[PDB]
Amino acid sequence: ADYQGKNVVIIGLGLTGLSCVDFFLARGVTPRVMDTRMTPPGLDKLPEAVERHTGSLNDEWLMAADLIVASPGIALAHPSLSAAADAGIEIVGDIELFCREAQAPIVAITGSNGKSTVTTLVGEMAKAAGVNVGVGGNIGLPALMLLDDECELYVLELSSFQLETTSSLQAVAATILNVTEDHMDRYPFGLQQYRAAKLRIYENAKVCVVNADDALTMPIRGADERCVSFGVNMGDYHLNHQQGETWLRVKGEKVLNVKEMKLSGQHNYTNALAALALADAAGLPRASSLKALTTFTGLPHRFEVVLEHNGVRWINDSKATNVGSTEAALNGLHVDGTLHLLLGGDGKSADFSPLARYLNGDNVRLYCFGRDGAQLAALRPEVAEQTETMEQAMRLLAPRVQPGDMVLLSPACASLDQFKNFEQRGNEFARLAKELGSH
Ligand SMILES: N#Cc1ccc(COc2ccc3cc(S(=O)(=O)N[C@H](CCC(=O)O)C(=O)O)ccc3c2)cc1
Repeated sequence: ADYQGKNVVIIGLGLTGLSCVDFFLARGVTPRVMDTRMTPPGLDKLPEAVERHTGSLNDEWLMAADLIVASPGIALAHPSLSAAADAGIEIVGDIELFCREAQAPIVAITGSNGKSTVTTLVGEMAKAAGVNVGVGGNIGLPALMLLDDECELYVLELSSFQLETTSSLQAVAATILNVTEDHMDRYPFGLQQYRAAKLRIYENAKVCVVNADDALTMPIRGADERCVSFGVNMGDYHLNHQQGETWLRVKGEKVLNVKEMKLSGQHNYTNALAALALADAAGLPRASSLKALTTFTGLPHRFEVVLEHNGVRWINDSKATNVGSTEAALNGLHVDGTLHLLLGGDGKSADFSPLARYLNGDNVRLYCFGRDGAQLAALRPEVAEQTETMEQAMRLLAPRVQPGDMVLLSPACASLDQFKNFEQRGNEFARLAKELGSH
């Protein structure tokens, strides 16, 4: 692709938007930037020679554009963007720009849950092989910041939103890990429209890695010649359980006793399987890939023990931004005393009902907050309190905490109504836990 002399409009700043700005300037192209937010993140970082329009979209700029570069945080269905598409004006995102330039193979990962963990694992598998790997996308650095002629492999986490604006990805190995209800605020044609966005990841992929336990991860035409599967009891990559032990297996052969992993739990074992299938498809040596599985400690905010003190475990699962993720935390959860469960934020129009089956019995307490606090409290009103903020909920629950209890932030919602991102929510939980969890 060659952008010289084009009128380029970037919609949405933030770090993604900033990386797009830098991309064009380095190529001799001065883009214009707009954002519906008055003072979007990164505005103060925007170069002075870059024209900007904030507080609304500017239709004069949009209709004048030769290329529109849309942040994943703006819907293609926005009437302004829809009008531009109707006019035949080309719309792409940062991942599309990246794919057109990348000079190494790309492993591409998406799905409702597990995508950051699997992305990070594949990165570690590549690092263990002594491969110069760039890992990022929807996790870590925006993809464009990874572009380097000396990179030998890219491992990208791709959101459904990023995939909607991407057309030139030809992944060496691509997966949809699972599809459970999420982002319904952005998909008014429901679960299958959300699924369709993720299914794009398989277009022109050399190998497709599918979840044998989740039909929605299969291409519409069905699994094909390119399709490798992982699963619990079935799949090319699967689990073998015995007395008190679990093994990772590939086509019948044992490859790893999971006692050697630092991660635990079934969902992390299938994450390990998915990462191994991707790593194998990418040509990484099996031995170094297995070594990576034994060294990886997990990501922050992902069922992370932030304080274990006075017989109480305080767990930061702020990365649980949907119902499926909170389910993964609650399913098979052992608690000696009472579970003090923090739920809330922007629920993105999700049906929270599937959580109700995990909240029976006398040893559960719910502390519900943020935009959708009331809908979460309604799961079991008799054991629920509602506050405005997570801090209020923590100061409410802390006096009730007894030795043997668990305090679990696993909110099933986005943080964006009250926080910058789920990382900030997790960090604040950790700060408050340390204050409240000690005399
Ligand atoms: N014009 C314009 C314009 C452009 C961009 C924005 C930025 O807003 C977002 C940017 C990136 C986003 C990414 C996502 S996401 O869905 O990929 N990730 C969130 C993370 C939520 C959290 O961190 O708590 C989620 O899973 O719900 C959601 C909303 C996002 C909103 C506002 C206005």
